[PDB]
Amino acid sequence: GRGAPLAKVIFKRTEKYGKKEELIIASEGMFTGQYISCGTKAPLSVGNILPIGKMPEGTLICNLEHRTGNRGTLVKASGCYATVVGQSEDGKKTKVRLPSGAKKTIDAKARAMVGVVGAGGRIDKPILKAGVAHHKYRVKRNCWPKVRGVAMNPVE
Amino acid sequence: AQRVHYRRHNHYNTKSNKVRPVRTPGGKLTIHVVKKKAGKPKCADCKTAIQGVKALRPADNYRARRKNRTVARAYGGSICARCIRERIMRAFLFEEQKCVRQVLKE
Amino acid sequence: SRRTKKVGLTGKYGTRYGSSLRKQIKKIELMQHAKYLCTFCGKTATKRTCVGIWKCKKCKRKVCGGAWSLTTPAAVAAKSTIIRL
Amino acid sequence: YLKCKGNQFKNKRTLIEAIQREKNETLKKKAIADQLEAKRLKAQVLRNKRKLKKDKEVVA
Amino acid sequence: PKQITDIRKFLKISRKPDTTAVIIMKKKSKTKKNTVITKLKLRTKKYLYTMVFADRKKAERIENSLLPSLKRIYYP
RNA sequence: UUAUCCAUUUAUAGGGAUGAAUU
RNA sequence: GAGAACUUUGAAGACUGAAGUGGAGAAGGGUUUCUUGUCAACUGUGAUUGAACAAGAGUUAGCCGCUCCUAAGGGAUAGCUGAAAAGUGUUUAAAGGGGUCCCCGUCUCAAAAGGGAAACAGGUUGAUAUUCCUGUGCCAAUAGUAUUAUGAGUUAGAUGGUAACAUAUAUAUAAAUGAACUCCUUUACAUAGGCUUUACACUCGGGGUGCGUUUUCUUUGCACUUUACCUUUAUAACAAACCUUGGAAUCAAUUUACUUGGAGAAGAGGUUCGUUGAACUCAAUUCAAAAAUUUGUUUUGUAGCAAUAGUAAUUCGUAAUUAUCCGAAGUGGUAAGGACUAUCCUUGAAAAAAGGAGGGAACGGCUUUGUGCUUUGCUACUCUUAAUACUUGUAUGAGCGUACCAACAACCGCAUCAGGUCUCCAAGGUUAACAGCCUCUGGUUAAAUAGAAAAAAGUAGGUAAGGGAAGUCGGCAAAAUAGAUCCGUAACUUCGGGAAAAGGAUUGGCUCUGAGGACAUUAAUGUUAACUCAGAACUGAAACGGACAAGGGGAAUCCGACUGUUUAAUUAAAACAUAGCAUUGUGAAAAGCCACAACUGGUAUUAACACAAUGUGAUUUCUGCCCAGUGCUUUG
RNA sequence: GUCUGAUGGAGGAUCGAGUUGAUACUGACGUGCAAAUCGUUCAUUUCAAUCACGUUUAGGGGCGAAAGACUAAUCGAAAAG
Ligand SMILES: [Mg+2]
Ligand SMILES: [Mg+2]
Ligand SMILES: [Mg+2]
Ligand SMILES: [Mg+2]
Ligand SMILES: [Mg+2]
Ligand SMILES: [Mg+2]
Ligand SMILES: [Mg+2]
Ligand SMILES: [Mg+2]
Ligand SMILES: [Mg+2]
Ligand SMILES: [Mg+2]
Ligand SMILES: [Mg+2]
Ligand SMILES: [Mg+2]
Ligand SMILES: [Mg+2]
Ligand SMILES: [Mg+2]
Ligand SMILES: [Mg+2]
Ligand SMILES: [Mg+2]
Ligand SMILES: [Mg+2]
Ligand SMILES: [Mg+2]
Ligand SMILES: [Mg+2]
Ligand SMILES: [Mg+2]
Ligand SMILES: [Mg+2]
Ligand SMILES: [Mg+2]
Ligand SMILES: [Mg+2]
Ligand SMILES: [Mg+2]
Ligand SMILES: [Mg+2]
Ligand SMILES: [Mg+2]
Ligand SMILES: [Mg+2]
Ligand SMILES: [Mg+2]
Ligand SMILES: [Mg+2]
Ligand SMILES: [Mg+2]
Ligand SMILES: [Mg+2]
Ligand SMILES: [Mg+2]
Ligand SMILES: [Mg+2]
Ligand SMILES: [Mg+2]
Ligand SMILES: [Mg+2]
Ligand SMILES: [Mg+2]
Ligand SMILES: [Mg+2]
Ligand SMILES: [Mg+2]
Ligand SMILES: [Mg+2]
Ligand SMILES: [Mg+2]
Ligand SMILES: [Zn+2]
Ligand SMILES: [Zn+2]
Repeated sequence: GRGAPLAKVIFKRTEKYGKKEELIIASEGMFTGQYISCGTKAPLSVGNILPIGKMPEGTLICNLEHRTGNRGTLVKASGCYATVVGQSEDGKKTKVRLPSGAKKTIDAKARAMVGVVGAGGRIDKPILKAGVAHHKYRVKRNCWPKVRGVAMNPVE
Repeated sequence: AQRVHYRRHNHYNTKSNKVRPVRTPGGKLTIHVVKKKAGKPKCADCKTAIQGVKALRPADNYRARRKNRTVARAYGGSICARCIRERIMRAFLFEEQKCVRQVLKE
Repeated sequence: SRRTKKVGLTGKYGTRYGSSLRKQIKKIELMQHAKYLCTFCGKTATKRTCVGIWKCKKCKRKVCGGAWSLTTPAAVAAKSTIIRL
Repeated sequence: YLKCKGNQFKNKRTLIEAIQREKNETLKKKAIADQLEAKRLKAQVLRNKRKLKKDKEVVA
Repeated sequence: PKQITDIRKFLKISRKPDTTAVIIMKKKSKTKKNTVITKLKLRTKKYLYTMVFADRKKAERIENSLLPSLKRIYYP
């Protein structure tokens, strides 16, 4: 149902012997066989997951938490990114610019991924056929086709 | 020409109900149901077929000979030879690199 | 011989949908169906498998890219910025 | 092989004739070239040995 | 059903506890006159064992030299 | 901040400096 | 038989025509099934018939199914709401269960087309059959103690190959140690296009056997000539992947198309899987050619099953013999597998269950003091398959379905109603054709009636001199055209079309000529196919896609861009939808839109390239002026 | 950069049996074979395609490519008491 692709990434259990699985929205540039590093001290590189309070101004981020520990809610659709615009002088606060253009202040300990969401540019191809849109919404929900209001009776 | 009919319970043309005609000594045509093909077992790293083992449905695998399910190396019928060669090289060479990097501190 | 003067690839759409829409389709599908350089193995054998996945026919590495091309300028610029620093 | 894939011969007989023609021509041309180069290489041994023969007299 | 070609192995089976009968089939060959082809079959608990004899004299010698507690069956 | 409300988890370390990893 | 157009038998003339009133199942029916009897009523005419009426019978499973698994989903538990009735279903349950004390962790139902231990042939009844009979196989299970036998291992766990990998053949390839913990594989997956292989099907020419025609002709026309599961079936042969040597531009290999290579190509030699299931002298036999393995054959075998069964014939008395069952090829209808290429803003289930590997816990037999840390002591010990005695509750295979119809009178429509109703098999001729027409196997010749006569009028058809829409609101109805091959095709156009535009010529039969392959001996010689395509001469009451089958065309105007959808039973359209264009709301568990009595929910497995609410309706070219009125919205 | 021949097999491409429907005769029938059938003619067949079984939505409510259509011969508000 989703436009963007998903990465399947394997971490090694630290409190027991074993391996564990995660599914994560992938940023444009990731490849199979790559190592990514997540944490408050990870370096600044595409694909790593860092707290937003350790990123310089201008960095493009995605897959962001609007609260710490949230596990990511904001920048998720294909081709979308945000921008770090300002840092508080006493820490504790970070300012970003959301894809819609709004500006929003977040706790400076929240996490995000470096880079932009993959598969960007998919609203530039004309759909061009009714059947293509029949196949598009066939895997989303029952919202198509649409009859307009002026073509009905007053009861409804 | 002689014409045939299903002999078992299933009377539809599904994947588990495929059909083969055969001539009997009495002189008539009859139908026998055919087993499904089985996928080949695959390498745990590169998802390629494992050489030296048979492809059986698990019921037939359960009652098969011991030697027909394995190969004699360090990872047997689970990882192919190329992958094992690379694994051994990575292990030894990276241990050497760590060893030389450590003593480099002084 | 040359079988077509203008439409080239979009000759499968016949006379439908209007000429400018077919022109935009042609521009997009030239990019979508091309072959790209695999920087890992050196051969030019990378082709799209789904709306955001690209796979090399030789070494079989999978790369996440754009929708109609392997790379997009907005990601190229951000990556170059970070590498410069 | 590439000629046959490109629809130059409609038959087996025509292909046999065409290959015989090409083979005879490429044989004749090479036969000429080798006799020419064999003539050329012969003149050098005089050109090489007269050199040192003159050098043994005028120079040393 | 299984086939045996080695007469020593055929004789070993003939003396085992759960061998219950022998079958003697006599048949004329098809290519020519009389070659009285003979087949000897042993009935064990699990399989029949068939050996094919092209020589009538050898077959005749082998069958009477069998243990006298095996029931005998003649189809032709 | 203790009433009240929300979030995450296996409620798993008090604050700073494309191999293997368990008895 | 009291009584036969519609009961039975024989002979005729015909139909169905494999897309069958032919065979086999599901839903629904429930004894309509079988044998015997029989006619008050019914079987819209008759009736001795019958699915009517009466009396008795008939359905046999370890291997066909259910039963087990999970799906879209249903019902419950804890808690929370509500007077309850009821609504929700982890939302803070000491949840239950499983691996020996610790771990894991709600329960239960939902598929007779999805996943899934295991069987074949012949015979047999009035009525059942992969279920009964005969013969030959397979799967699952099988406790403790001993005793014998089979085989392997150290005198605490075996070998070969440079490698890819290989090895247990005992009645039976049964044994190659391996605890906690951890990772992976099978089950397991879409559509389109062509190429290739095997089996079933159909056909041609030889041999044998029986039958038919025979005024004339016909070395003639027809029928039969068979072979199952199972033995890891052994081997042979093919697409593919991989290994060893080798070291590539004058690039090469190669497919219908493709596609590959210093990340190691061609050439040469090997390993494995899949397909398939006696192929290849395959196996057993020495006539022989070096042994501490080579040849044509001495010769057999349908490889075992297997001829003892089946089929087609000829004889012998009121149950027996005998003979055959074998040589070489074509066509491509159906099914499955293989290696590939292409398409998606579409990427095409899960679980019971089974397998593989990493790691290295534990480890003589004996009987002994001390207590698992001792010993003095001897050398058989550990696994593995099979059989037999004894001890134990009685130590192999549970329960349910199975007759018959499936529409033609057994189902639904008030009925023995021209309606409706889901799957599988599929011969010959003519043909592009599973179309139309005729035929062989199988089925039938019956329909709420029959005989005679034959005018008006009707209904379903056919033909018509001369004219050719003058008829009528209106060319409504009918007629004319049609298959292939060879020529020739305008305006306009979004350059793709229009287009089968419009138009023109040909087509039978018979006798000939020419062109398209393979194989093995030497540019010569022979052996052999299979359907197509060109040309010529003759011929006939000028006919030839001879029946069947099968577009009328042109010049313009209006509407909708196109494929698609709609008022079941008076309206199929210019109506709805659609891609494209524009506007509006919303940065989230204190948000937008919507459900609910309350508790709580949907979008949401979501996050502005997103979700929600409207209008217009492809492309091209455009989209002017008005904020006074009514709405909506912003500041205090 | 442009011309000619072959190969190749795209498309909500074309014709057309079956299947799925219902344009015309304003044909038959209209005490019907039938409370919607019969005959000829017509539309549709690779996709917004067709069919079966299972399952979800219940009355001032549901479902609707929209006709006030359909919800068991009953719908501008079903059936039973
Ligand atoms: Mg309306
Ligand atoms: Mg093996
Ligand atoms: Mg009657
Ligand atoms: Mg007829
Ligand atoms: Mg007929
Ligand atoms: Mg037909
Ligand atoms: Mg009866
Ligand atoms: Mg009777
Ligand atoms: Mg009567
Ligand atoms: Mg009765
Ligand atoms: Mg079964
Ligand atoms: Mg469920
Ligand atoms: Mg169940
Ligand atoms: Mg099933
Ligand atoms: Mg019967
Ligand atoms: Mg056989
Ligand atoms: Mg039965
Ligand atoms: Mg039956
Ligand atoms: Mg009724
Ligand atoms: Mg009827
Ligand atoms: Mg009738
Ligand atoms: Mg009349
Ligand atoms: Mg006439
Ligand atoms: Mg006239
Ligand atoms: Mg007039
Ligand atoms: Mg008039
Ligand atoms: Mg007309
Ligand atoms: Mg025109
Ligand atoms: Mg229209
Ligand atoms: Mg239409
Ligand atoms: Mg109507
Ligand atoms: Mg109508
Ligand atoms: Mg409209
Ligand atoms: Mg729209
Ligand atoms: Mg318009
Ligand atoms: Mg105003
Ligand atoms: Mg079409
Ligand atoms: Mg009609
Ligand atoms: Mg009428
Ligand atoms: Mg109205
Ligand atoms: Zn591998
Ligand atoms: Zn690559």
